[PDB]
Amino acid sequence: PRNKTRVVSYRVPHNAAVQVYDYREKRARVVFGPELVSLGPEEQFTV
Amino acid sequence: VSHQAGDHWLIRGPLEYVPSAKVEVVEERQAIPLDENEGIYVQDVKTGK
Repeated sequence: PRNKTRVVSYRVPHNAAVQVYDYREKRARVVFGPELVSLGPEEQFTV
Repeated sequence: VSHQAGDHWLIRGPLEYVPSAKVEVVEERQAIPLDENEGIYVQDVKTGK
């Protein structure tokens, strides 16, 4: 079971992109390539 | 500070309290924690708003 208190992170694959929206800072971001994407308290992944 | 009979007031925060013989403790009351997007609805019963 996932420890809900730990920062949620996703390892983005090579030649892929992830879209995240910060529902509190109101800032949109798309992360390309191999990178570790971590979500702030109110950020959410686009599914 | 002065209060009329039947007045309510709130005391808060880091303190010691012993109720004066003229005072009734009505309830224990506690803060509600809320992040920058979270909220509550409150009714001000004196005005109704």
